[PDB]
Amino acid sequence: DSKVSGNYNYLYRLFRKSKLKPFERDISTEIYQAGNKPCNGVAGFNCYFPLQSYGFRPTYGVGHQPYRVVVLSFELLHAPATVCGPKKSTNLVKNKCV
Amino acid sequence: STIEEQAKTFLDKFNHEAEDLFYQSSLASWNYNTNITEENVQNMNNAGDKWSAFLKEQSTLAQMYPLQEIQNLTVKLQLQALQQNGSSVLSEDKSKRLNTILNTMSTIYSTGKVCNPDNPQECLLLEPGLNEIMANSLDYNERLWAWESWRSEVGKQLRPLYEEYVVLKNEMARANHYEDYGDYWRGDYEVNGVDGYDYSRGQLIEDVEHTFEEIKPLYEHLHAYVRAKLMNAYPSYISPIGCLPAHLLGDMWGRFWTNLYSLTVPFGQKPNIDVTDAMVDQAWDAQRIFKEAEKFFVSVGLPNMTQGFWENSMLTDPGNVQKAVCHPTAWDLGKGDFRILMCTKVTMDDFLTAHHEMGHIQYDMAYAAQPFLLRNGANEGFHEAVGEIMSLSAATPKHLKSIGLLSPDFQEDNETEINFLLKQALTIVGTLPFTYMLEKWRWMVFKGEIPKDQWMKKWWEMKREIVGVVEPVPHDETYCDPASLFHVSNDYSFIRYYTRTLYQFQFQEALCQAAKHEGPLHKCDISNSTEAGQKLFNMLRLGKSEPWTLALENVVGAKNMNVRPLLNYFEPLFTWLKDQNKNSFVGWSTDWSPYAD
Ligand SMILES: *[C@@H]1O[C@H](CO)[C@@H](O[C@@H]2O[C@H](CO)[C@@H](O)[C@H](O)[C@H]2NC(C)=O)[C@H](O)[C@H]1NC(C)=O
Ligand SMILES: *[C@@H]1O[C@H](CO)[C@@H](O[C@@H]2O[C@H](CO)[C@@H](O)[C@H](O)[C@H]2NC(C)=O)[C@H](O)[C@H]1NC(C)=O
Ligand SMILES: *[C@@H]1O[C@H](CO)[C@@H](O[C@@H]2O[C@H](CO)[C@@H](O)[C@H](O)[C@H]2NC(C)=O)[C@H](O)[C@H]1NC(C)=O
Ligand SMILES: *[C@@H]1O[C@H](CO)[C@@H](O[C@@H]2O[C@H](CO)[C@@H](O)[C@H](O)[C@H]2NC(C)=O)[C@H](O)[C@H]1NC(C)=O
Ligand SMILES: *[C@@H]1O[C@H](CO)[C@@H](O[C@@H]2O[C@H](CO)[C@@H](O)[C@H](O)[C@H]2NC(C)=O)[C@H](O)[C@H]1NC(C)=O
Ligand SMILES: *[C@@H]1O[C@H](CO)[C@@H](O)[C@H](O)[C@H]1NC(C)=O
Repeated sequence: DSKVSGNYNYLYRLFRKSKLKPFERDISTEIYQAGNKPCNGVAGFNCYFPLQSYGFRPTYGVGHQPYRVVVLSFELLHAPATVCGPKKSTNLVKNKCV
Repeated sequence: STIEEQAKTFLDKFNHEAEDLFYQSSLASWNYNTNITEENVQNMNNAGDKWSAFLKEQSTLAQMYPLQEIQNLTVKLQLQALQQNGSSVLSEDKSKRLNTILNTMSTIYSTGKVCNPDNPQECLLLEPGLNEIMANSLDYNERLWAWESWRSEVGKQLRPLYEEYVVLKNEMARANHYEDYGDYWRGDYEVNGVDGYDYSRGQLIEDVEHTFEEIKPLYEHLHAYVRAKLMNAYPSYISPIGCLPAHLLGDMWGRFWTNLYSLTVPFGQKPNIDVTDAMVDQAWDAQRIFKEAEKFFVSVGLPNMTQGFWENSMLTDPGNVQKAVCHPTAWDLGKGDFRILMCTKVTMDDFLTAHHEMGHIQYDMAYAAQPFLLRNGANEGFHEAVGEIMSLSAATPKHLKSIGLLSPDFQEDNETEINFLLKQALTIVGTLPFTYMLEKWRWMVFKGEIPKDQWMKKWWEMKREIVGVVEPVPHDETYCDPASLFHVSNDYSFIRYYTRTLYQFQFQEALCQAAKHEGPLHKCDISNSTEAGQKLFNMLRLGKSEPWTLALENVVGAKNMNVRPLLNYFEPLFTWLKDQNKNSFVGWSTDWSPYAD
């Protein structure tokens, strides 16, 4: 995920009015207003674009290099029989009290 | 919202964009410095101009947050570091004229040529040849010629430029509420509103003048010893009760006395430790040196090297054709990218320079978590002191014979210890009067206490009185001997070299008591002790977050700079010199001059 010259295709938000709620997603790109004056949809003084971006380069240190994250989350609402793991059965014998 | 939460939100965006742009510019600069071509010179200049334009725009944007309503001192430190106009408070005409005279003065210093009276087609620059005559020659007349001609041909060109530079710089500094340019320079040591760690700008002068009053009894005995030793190389040219002629001191200005060692060696039949044949005979290369340095640093409890340091650094001179400035520097490109650029041979001075530069690398690795603007030393004297104590500790016979470079027994004698202490005194002690006197002259000139028709008079009166050296030829007000030094004609402050020399020995004595050393101070090795490492790391990790009077206290235990550790370091040499000057005359008289006869 890193290119010499900069991989500017990975964004992240750093300005928001309030903290996110668990498992909430926000993809809006409206202009954050830091002061008390409206700016009506144009950056400038006290109004910032909310999305920054990682300029990934291969000559970075561990801690500034890209890491791929996958989060698995399990769900038990009410269903009787659902996705479950694999088992391995036993051989079937005959002519013996088993 | 007030006005303090908006400054924080501004500082966030600034930090993110500034870090990105600075990494780009530093990568361009490195790519040029390690591989000199023509397109690299422009690929680097574009990034430099982009960075400077971004910095200027953000600096004019940061003015809209008044510094009176900020209560956090970290936010206030960052804003005050970003709000300073510096230049650009002058008109356009005045700024252009100032940059013009700066470039002219630098060019005159760099390309000035002086040649022979008997062969006018043999002209010598300073760098290749004048400070090679002044370093190696033992001819009185040739040294006199090289000393006089450099100041009479190139120094006289710098006077009408320096006179205008002073005025323009004072005008720039007074528009920033600073009273003069010298106060602007002293403003690096200022601390405001910490309630116990404050520091004025006029307090630096008092501190410097009170610490210099205690180095005089050691410098006087060193001066008398060097004088009695020079009265054998140049008989019938030095007076046993007078000052020293300025052209016999070892280099063009007399900044270091280190080249007088062959003349003033105490016991010249005892060669001092130099493990260079053992390195070559044990098959050491440029990587073994840096592995040993990294091992020394990890011994006290400090981290390894970042694994991007071994792949990206340039530790040897690139062979085929890859023209590169071979000057040891530690690079801090940002974003976790630490590199060292140096072209090492297999010697002992390179073995010590490795430790010196890895000290800088460790200091940079320490404070890498601070905000972008708070990533530096506590003041201008901290980084080089931290780098210098490492080469102090790595060069002792105790350390060298634990590596394997000295024979396992190697009984030491006191004569070689005196040799070593004297060789160290010619570089460390011989430069403090020079530095103090030069910066004092510049301060008094910027302040206006020396009118422009008494510059050379006061220069040479102070050189006779404080330093104890006399000129061999009179100099009227058409000369400029200060401007003939690099730091004066190139607009650099000079007091960092004085405070660094004191912080260095304060740090070393503070770290030698945590390692539980017992002998004299010049024998201390802080390796294998994790308490000294922790004391040092407690200061390395701060950066410019806290006042320098606090960062100093975290290692030493005091708030102000002290000179007693230096005299403690040089005590044995002091006793030896005190016994060697029994029939000499300690001191000098400001009346004798080499021409007044
Ligand atoms: C040093 O810089 C020069 C010029 O910038 C490089 O020379 C060329 O670089 C391009 C870059 O892709 C190569 O495609 C060419 O093959 C290079 N030509 C030659 C004659 O070298 C040079 O590669 C740089 N050196 C290093 C070690 O990066
Ligand atoms: C404003 O000042 C407070 C303390 O006066 C700072 O709080 C510190 O914040 C850092 C990280 O943000 C923590 O590691 C410290 O433990 C905090 N200190 C205290 C005493 O709580 C705060 O960081 C300052 N504002 C900014 C933007 O840095
Ligand atoms: C930096 O320079 C500016 C002018 O170049 C100084 O003047 C102030 O600039 C701000 C921003 O435009 C104005 O709001 C003020 O009215 C100006 N005059 C003042 C404050 O008297 C500014 O003072 C300088 N700042 C510093 C810290 O030196
Ligand atoms: C730091 O401590 C280590 C560990 O004791 C020292 O290394 C040992 O030194 C002894 C004495 O010569 C040897 O017998 C061992 O073989 C060494 N062990 C290792 C793993 O190297 C080291 O010499 C000490 N360093 C300093 C500078 O005193
Ligand atoms: C190095 O140490 C030796 C021995 O400790 C010193 O030699 C003695 O010096 C004293 C002082 O004058 C004399 O009284 C003794 O007679 C000396 N010993 C002998 C065997 O003659 C020597 O002076 C010391 N050198 C330095 C430079 O300190
Ligand atoms: C440093 O690196 C060496 C490998 O050369 C490793 O064995 C050691 O554990 C490392 N030490 C630290 C403190 O990272």
